[PDB]
This record gives sequence, C-alpha cells and structure tokens, in this order.
Amino acid sequence: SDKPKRPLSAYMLWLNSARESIKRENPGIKVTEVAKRGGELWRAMKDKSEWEAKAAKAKDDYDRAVKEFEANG
Repeated sequence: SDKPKRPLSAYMLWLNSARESIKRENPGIKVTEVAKRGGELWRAMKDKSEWEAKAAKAKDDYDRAVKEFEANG
C-alpha cells in the first residue's frame, strides 16, 4: 500500500472536508487566512465529536497499516 492516512487533529479533518468549499466561497484566500476562517465554521457547524472520534479510527487503521507502508524497504 502507499502512505496511509496519517493521524491528525480533529479541526483538521473538517478542514479537509471544507478545503474545497473553503477556497470556492473564498477569493483564493491565502493558506494563512484559510485557517482563520476555517476556525469559525469549525465551531459554527455542528460539533467536533464527529472528526475528533474519526481521528481515533485513522489511528487504529494507521498504526497497523503504516507497518505495511514501512514494509516497502
């Protein structure tokens, strides 16, 4: 397999689910101003338990899969 979905922060998972809808509604906003606004929708949407818990899942499928990813010496 290739590089597995590395584990990250919850606010990040949502950042990926809104990265496309973020640059669209935004004027090609810079990556530095993309996080300042991404923090408003993140806490203005529903909650974090969605992504946060989701990160754990990648964790299990990440420690076990990375091995396969690292077994390509």
